[PDB]
Amino acid sequence: SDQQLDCALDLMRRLPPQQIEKNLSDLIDLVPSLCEDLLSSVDQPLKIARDKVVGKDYLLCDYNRDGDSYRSPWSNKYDPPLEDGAMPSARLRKLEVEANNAFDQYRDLYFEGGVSSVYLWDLDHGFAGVILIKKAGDGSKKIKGCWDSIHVVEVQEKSSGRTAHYKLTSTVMLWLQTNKSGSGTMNLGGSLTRQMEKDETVSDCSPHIANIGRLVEDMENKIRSTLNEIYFGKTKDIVNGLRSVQTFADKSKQEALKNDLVEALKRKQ
Amino acid sequence: VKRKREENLKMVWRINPAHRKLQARLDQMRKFRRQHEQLRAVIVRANAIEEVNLAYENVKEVDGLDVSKEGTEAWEAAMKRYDERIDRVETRITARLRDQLGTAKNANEMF
Amino acid sequence: RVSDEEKVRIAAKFITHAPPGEFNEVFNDVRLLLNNDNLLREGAAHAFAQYNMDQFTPVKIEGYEDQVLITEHGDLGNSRFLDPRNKISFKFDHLRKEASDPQPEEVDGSLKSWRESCDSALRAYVKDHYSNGFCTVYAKNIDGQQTIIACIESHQFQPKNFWNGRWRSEWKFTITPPTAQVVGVLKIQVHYYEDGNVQLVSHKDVQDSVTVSNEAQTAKEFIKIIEHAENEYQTAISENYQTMSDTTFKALRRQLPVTRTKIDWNKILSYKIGKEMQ
Repeated sequence: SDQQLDCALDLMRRLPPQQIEKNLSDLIDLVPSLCEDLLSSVDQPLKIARDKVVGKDYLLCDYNRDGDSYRSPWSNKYDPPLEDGAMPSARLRKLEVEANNAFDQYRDLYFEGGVSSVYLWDLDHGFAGVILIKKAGDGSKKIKGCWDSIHVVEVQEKSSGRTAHYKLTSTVMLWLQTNKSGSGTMNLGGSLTRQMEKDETVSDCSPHIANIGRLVEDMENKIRSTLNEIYFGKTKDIVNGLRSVQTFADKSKQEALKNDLVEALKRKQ
Repeated sequence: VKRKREENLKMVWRINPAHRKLQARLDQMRKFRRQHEQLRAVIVRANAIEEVNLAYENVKEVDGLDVSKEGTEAWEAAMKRYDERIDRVETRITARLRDQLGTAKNANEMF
Repeated sequence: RVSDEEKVRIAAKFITHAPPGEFNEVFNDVRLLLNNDNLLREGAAHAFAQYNMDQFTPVKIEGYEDQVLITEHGDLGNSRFLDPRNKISFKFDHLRKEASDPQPEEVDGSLKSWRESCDSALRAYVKDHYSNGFCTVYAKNIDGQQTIIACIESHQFQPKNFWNGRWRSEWKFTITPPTAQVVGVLKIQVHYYEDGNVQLVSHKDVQDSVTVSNEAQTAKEFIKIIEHAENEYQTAISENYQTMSDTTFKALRRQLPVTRTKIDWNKILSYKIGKEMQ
């Protein structure tokens, strides 16, 4: 159980997540005793959601879901239609519409597609929510993937002195299904996981949503930078290190003379 | 309130009527006539009879349309006066009743 | 009650899809999930066999010490492999390198002499030019055609920083006199997992044809072609990384706004910038 849970963690840590559902099926058909909180630890992909009473696309996640009834922020309704419509602050619901609107604009600014959905609620002093951006590898390019931006906005909204607190949890899945002739059958990708906090004296001109877009974008940039740098160069490091295109019988003597230069440095120091 | 389903609500129910203050003097009248009923049922087994009479007179017929303002304010002191007529009578009965009944001749005399 | 037969395909899928280096440890973890070796070995034996045959699993007999690779051209199926250079038949375990009883077999053996110098020059270049790049050229005279089988493995498995990566490639110089063919397939499987998933998988499979001359000409010819194609595609991969930074990222996640400079969130909060002009 517990040791099996650790095995499943290392499993998922090393399993190819393009088979999350089939790998999860292997996990259930292998250990159904630990079928309790599978997706609590195991990271899930995103799910399409189209409203029908309104007719607008939204997303399917954890907090919008009520048992099996997902909340539609277009109609603020639980699907399958239930009278169990436990909905949060209506004012914040409209503010959420504005937030998701701005973020749909934002995804149309940096992504031009996909769906953004920050499903929030209303806790005691603060609350939390989830940032959801579903944008797979578009058919416009044979290079594909599955962009899933799942983030947790954790607003520890204080009261005295118009201040509040923020905490961002992050993860963005995406593949690199680049199978061009020059790329052969290149495929790479994954997701990261980071966090950050904030203690802002939140005014009215810069709301919580503004902070969200700001630091979230900043985080995304850090992620993108980390990917592009560390992981790409890392892979290339391993490539050129293992399979090199460098003829030896030269580097030894040249570095030997360089060491002689270091000797000369020591001759004066 | 629960079917509204708006947000985290802070409504604290405040329930308090105005007939409570009137009920207070009425409860004093309850206990007054109650213990006075006990008094007229006790005074048989004799000056205490007339004492309870005059006390009940001077305290019941000064009710003043039983308004709780003067009820509490001054009729509470009038009830205290009634307690002193009654309290004194009870103490006297207890003191001499103890000394006499505790000095019975025999068991039959005790009966 | 789940049927444990499903777990056979579960662990088989786990074994086959396991990247090199990340196989025995999590495989034992899969056993911990199963708590049985018999149930595991119901299909894990065949899974071990094929998973090692295709992944170019390093094997090394003490009599030759060429660091041969687990494939099908030495294999017999009875945990007994054969030398692609001196045709010794020898038992060989698979959860470890327990090999014994060398038995030099016999075949047409002409092609063996050809692949001797072919693999000699090839292996010389591969050793003196690739760090962990090491090859093994199997040989088989099937269907009246000699087969030069080049198998290259290259890895560095030190996951202390949660990283692994391995290169494998098989190139066949199908000696079909007069015009032999240059057939071949690559194999890439790199993986990093310190806070982020990295699953690099790629290949290239091509084939050409040219008329047989002798041993040296065809040796340097075939190896030179594969050599340049690999270096060429390695350079292409470097450029693919260059195509990532500019195209791929901005093809999905752009870096700048439409004005390409900043984002005024309060301007999004209000003003209605002119959404009713045109």
